[PDB]
Amino acid sequence: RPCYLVLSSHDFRTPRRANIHFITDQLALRGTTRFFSLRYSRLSRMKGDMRLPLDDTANTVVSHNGVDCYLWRTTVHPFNTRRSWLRPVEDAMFRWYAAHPPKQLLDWMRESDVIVFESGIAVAFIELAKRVNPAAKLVYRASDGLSTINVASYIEREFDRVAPTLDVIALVSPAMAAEVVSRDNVFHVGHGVDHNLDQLGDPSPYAEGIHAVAVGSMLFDPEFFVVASKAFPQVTFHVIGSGMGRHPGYGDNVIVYGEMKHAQTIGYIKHARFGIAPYASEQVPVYLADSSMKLLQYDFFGLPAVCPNAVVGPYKSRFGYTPGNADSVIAAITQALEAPRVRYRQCLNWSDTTDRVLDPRAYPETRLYP
Ligand SMILES: O=c1ccn([C@@H]2O[C@H](COP(=O)(O)OP(=O)(O)O)[C@@H](O)[C@H]2O)c(=O)[nH]1
Repeated sequence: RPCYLVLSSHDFRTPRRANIHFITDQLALRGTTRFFSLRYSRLSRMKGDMRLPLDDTANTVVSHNGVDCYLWRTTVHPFNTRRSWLRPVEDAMFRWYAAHPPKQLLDWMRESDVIVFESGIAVAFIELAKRVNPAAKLVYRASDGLSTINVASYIEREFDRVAPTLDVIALVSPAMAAEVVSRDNVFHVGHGVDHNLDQLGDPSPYAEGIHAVAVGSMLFDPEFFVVASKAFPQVTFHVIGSGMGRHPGYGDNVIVYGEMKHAQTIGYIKHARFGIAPYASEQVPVYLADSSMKLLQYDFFGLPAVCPNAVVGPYKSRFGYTPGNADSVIAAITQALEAPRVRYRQCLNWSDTTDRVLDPRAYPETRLYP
């Protein structure tokens, strides 16, 4: 119809939408779309899974925004124990998990024309997909490098083993290609933006003054704002969906917002003087410069950005600092305040991105290899 199946450790029903959600929306426009949510177990209650609100729907198909969703809940799920001595039990758990898919996965695999595997646990199901439906186009979407999200050795090995057999390896960033053991099926397809951004970004949420925006909780560093708010009393810092509340070190020029619907964030981005990607750590992959969603959204608007030096990457209008280093935070902001707004980055919309995720060979510029 084309029929799509997405395998991911996300669930489609989560309010926090990631890249795979935006792709899945596009898929849902193109045909019947299923989103099979992995790495969820009774153990998932021990540490604190964001999909727990969905638990009473586990192991059943739920429709959500035109997508058939299934949160697979096993008793235990396989994971990186991060103990090299536990690797043989890890491998056993992974093999077991992969050997016991629910019939619902098998049926959906069979019904699909296209199966999209997100980087991560979905790797464990690539071989299975090929056995169930060798006609399905198998599309790996590398939202992350495997080693960065620190998958179990099993997943890395399995990915290396099956990578050549994928129809598509769609890397968010060319920087991910070094750890992908395949070539001819490896493509660059960065994150999309909504087709709509410029419309969403009006009207302005801001009154007079200088407004800085940060959106998102990834590695959120409150210390950035502690320093920045003190150093720039004339700047209002709009801290949206940081995943935490009003840190006691924030000055009064910091406005802390709860989670905001993506569409509503856009005005705050479009009309800001500069944006901030306050990653607490520089222990981040080189690709984060490319794969950062907030930074892409700032870039869409040409919004000058302040971010750690490690995610400035190959980009203009990004002013790097060292986390924990007040002077560098201050120096970066001073620069971002004076930076012109220029749309340097070409940002395909989600539909055009999905086109390329699905059929990168039709868009030969996506090729990462001869
Ligand atoms: O309240 C919020 C916070 C997050 N975001 C969006 O969530 C995405 C991912 O944020 P995150 O910090 O997790 O990742 P990053 O942008 O740094 O990759 C970005 O598109 C933000 O626009 C949002 O729409 N509302």
